[PDB]
Amino acid sequence: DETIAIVDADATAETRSLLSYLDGVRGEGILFGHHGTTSSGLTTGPTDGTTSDVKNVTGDFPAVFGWSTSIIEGNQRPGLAENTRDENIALFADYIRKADAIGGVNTVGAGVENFVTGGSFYDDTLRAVLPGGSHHAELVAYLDDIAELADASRRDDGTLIPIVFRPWHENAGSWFWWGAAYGSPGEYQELYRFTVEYLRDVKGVSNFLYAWGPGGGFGGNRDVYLRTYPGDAFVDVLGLDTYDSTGSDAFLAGLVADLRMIAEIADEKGKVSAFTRFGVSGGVGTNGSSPAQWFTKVLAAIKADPVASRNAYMETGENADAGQHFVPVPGDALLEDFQAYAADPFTLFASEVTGAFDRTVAAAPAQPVVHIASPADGARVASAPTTVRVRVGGTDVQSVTVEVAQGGTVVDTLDLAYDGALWWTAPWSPTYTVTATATTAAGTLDVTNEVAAA
Repeated sequence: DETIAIVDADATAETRSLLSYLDGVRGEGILFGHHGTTSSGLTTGPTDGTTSDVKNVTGDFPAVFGWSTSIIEGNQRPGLAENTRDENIALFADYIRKADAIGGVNTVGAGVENFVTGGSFYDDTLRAVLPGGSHHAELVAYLDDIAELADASRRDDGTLIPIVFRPWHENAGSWFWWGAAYGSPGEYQELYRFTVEYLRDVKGVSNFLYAWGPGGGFGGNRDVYLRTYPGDAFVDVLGLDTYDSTGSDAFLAGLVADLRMIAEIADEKGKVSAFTRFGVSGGVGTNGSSPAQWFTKVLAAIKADPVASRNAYMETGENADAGQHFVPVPGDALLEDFQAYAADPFTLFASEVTGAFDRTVAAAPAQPVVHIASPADGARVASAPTTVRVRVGGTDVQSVTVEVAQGGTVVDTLDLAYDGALWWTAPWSPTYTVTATATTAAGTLDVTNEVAAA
């Protein structure tokens, strides 16, 4: 008789099971993950989603199979540039099915590449993809494709395969902070929240768990770590991304402090924490480094701490080529150490994953939430009128009013109108604090955004 807080209160049985399993493993063993593990290999030859350098070097597949949404764009195998998005999606789904059949857990991340030059969201492109933005439609279409992938990731018997989905994280560099998100955390929060709401509430995705990791190297400082946190109603798995090539005592101490911190925050929230990304900076190949016994040193530091060890998985990077790869292969100096890392009883691989999906676990009722999607907290409004959008979720809503104040004086009062799909809205012609008050079946909910007018 188990009940858990899960972002999608309507998630499938297997999905709720997975979230329970990931919490339960914390401190008992840590699942080893590898990105594109059956799609890019140095020892596999041509890939088909059934073989892996990890299997060849350790004797087992990883417990976690990582993938990028980049595959849909055909910018990452098994995605092909020459393909229709629909067939890149079918391939993606096929490899996810194969991983599930192997016994692994799937994670899918959406990086922030599209938010730069060559990217399709390219316009301060964070502002651009939010509701009302010049590129909002691109975002929505990108999400539609993700919803398509979600629905296609089904076992032969039709069962949806649960996926740990990590929307909008930075792929550079060694600490992986998304500069735009730190620069405007309110806008990051609205982007993440919309992403969750569009997929869950608008598209009906029911096989996602939602991951968020803001980077790494926080010195265990919680307020820095939480700067871009989307909120308890929006995140299932709390992450941490840290690459290092020194193997130093100092680095290890810093890593342990952060791992303790995320486990502590997870525990307090009744959530799951995971070491979402780890690896040798620059990889362990030609263009990388071979810090001595780096894998077993990292693992021993984690194991030695009863709180830092409370982390569900740790995923390392893609094995692209000799110059850039993150799992050692024959010829690499770190091969033996990685094998030892893999043989350690604390690290879990595919054949050690059991009871992940067949648990009986009910969802706690969704928590009522109110947030102002536009203008986002800390944003700057450009034109008048601008549209105020408020999302009230998880309860029935009778009305929403907005009070606009400046200094401490109310300057405007707005009665919002439900748009029939997602938001309560009203025009606003500025101008500094924007407070939404929703009258609902769960009581009166409010939230305040602080914004600037041009």
